[PDB]
Amino acid sequence: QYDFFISHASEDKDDIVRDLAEALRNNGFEVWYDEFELKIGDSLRKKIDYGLSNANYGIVIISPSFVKKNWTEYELNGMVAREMNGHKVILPIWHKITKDEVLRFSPSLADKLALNTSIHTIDDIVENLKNLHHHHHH
Amino acid sequence: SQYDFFISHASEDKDDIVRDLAEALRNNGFEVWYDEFELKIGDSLRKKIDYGLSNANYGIVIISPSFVKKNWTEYELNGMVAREMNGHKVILPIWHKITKDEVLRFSPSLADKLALNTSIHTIDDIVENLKNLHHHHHH
Repeated sequence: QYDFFISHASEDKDDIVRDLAEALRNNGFEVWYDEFELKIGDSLRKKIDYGLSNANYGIVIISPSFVKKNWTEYELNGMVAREMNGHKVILPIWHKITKDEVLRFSPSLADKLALNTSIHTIDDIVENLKNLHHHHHH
Repeated sequence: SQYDFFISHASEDKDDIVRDLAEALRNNGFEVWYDEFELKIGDSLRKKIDYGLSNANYGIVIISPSFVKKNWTEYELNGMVAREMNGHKVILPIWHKITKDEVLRFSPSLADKLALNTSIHTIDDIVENLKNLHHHHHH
């Protein structure tokens, strides 16, 4: 049982996904991601289910490559609503995306709490995820 | 011949955000100039801005990865963002599909400078901001 998995479209794997995983590991956390890549066809709920069974939290990278998979509102609302051990466990991070793109392809996400790599450095993101982990697992 | 806005940009952004923002501003009654403001390595940011302001009220600059990876110097970027005309700041940066880490790596002086951001602001939000600004100074 580990700390975070990172679900992502393939286009984000070698850049923000790898960099975020590295930074979390350098902060004592166990983080995996490769098998949580989402390809056209893959089931978002199944991927999240596999991840949350092994890890405390799922990070989901909300990039254009992600939202253009045309997930349904239910798929997306269920994702952000997931709870485990008595708290929210899915952490969306907007990445190289416009609000207009979110509203076009994934409008249910437009209002849901998320980090945003245009506003938050990797260090800022790590500090936020640390604080959450500390508040829940100690 | 006068325009309300000119839009400076890297070529990578021309057919996407630049065209979309220009179209929305134009639909909302503004005159927008952007065909002469593609930026490339070796261009003088100061001379390009001088030229845009010679026939436009405001310059918009698209702060995307393609823009910042042209490696502008701090003096060039500080001079751009601080540019005033008729007693007020006239260069309007808009961050677009960029990370804060990329800004700190390639253009760190921009990290603390006031800007719109297309991950936070829809094109309609941007147009509303620019409409209110332009009206205040040019009605």
